[PDB]
Amino acid sequence: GAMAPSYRVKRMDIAKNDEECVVNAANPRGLPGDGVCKAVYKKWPESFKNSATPVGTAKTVMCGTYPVIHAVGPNFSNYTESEGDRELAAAYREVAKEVTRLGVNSVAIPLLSTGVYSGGKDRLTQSLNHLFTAMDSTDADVVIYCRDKEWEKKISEAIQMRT
Ligand SMILES: Cn1c(N)nc2ccccc21
Ligand SMILES: Cn1c(N)nc2ccccc21
Ligand SMILES: Cn1c(N)nc2ccccc21
Ligand SMILES: [Cl-]
Ligand SMILES: [Cl-]
Ligand SMILES: [Cl-]
Repeated sequence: GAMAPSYRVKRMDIAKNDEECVVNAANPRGLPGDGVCKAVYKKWPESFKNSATPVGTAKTVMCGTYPVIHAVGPNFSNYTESEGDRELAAAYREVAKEVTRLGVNSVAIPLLSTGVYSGGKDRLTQSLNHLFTAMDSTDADVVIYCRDKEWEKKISEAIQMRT
C-alpha cells in the first residue's frame, strides 16, 4: 500500500503515466479502438492478447511485468441512463478488485464512459463519483488522467473538497 493513500489529477496522455499500472478505457472486443484505448494500444500492444471482456468488467493482461487493467464502461448511446449507470459503477468495482489483487502502490485511471461512450453528455461528476465509491477502500495512490483544462480544475476541486 501507499504510506498515505491519495488522489491526484493530471492533464496529460495516460500512456506517459508514472504509476505501477494503468487502467485502459477498453472496448468489449479488445480492439485498438480510439481515444485512451488507441494510446494504450500504441504503448502496450502486447496487453491486448485475450483482453476482450464484457461491459461492467475488468480484465488485466501484463505487458512484460507492467499490468494493463482493461475496464469496459457502458456506451450510453446503447444503454438506458439507468442500466448504463449500473454497468459504469460495476466496471469501477472490478477495477478496485484488480488493483487490490495486483498489490500495486499506485494506479493511473481515466474517467470511464466520458469519451465517445458518453453519448455526448458531460458525465465528469457521475463517472468520478463511481470511481471514488470503488477506490476509497483501496490503499493505492490513484492518479486520474484527463485531457480538458476545465475538467482538470473540476476534478482537482472534487478531490480537495473531501480533504
Ligand atoms: C475518456 N476518454 C477516452 N476513453 N478516450 C478519450 C479521448 C479524448 C478525451 C477523453 C477520452
Ligand atoms: C471534456 N468533456 C468530455 N470528456 N466529455 C464531455 C461532454 C460534454 C462536455 C465536455 C466534455
Ligand atoms: C486521448 N487521451 C490520452 N491519450 N490519454 C488520455 C487521458 C484522459 C482522457 C483522454 C486521453
Ligand atoms: Cl501529454
Ligand atoms: Cl469512453
Ligand atoms: Cl477530458
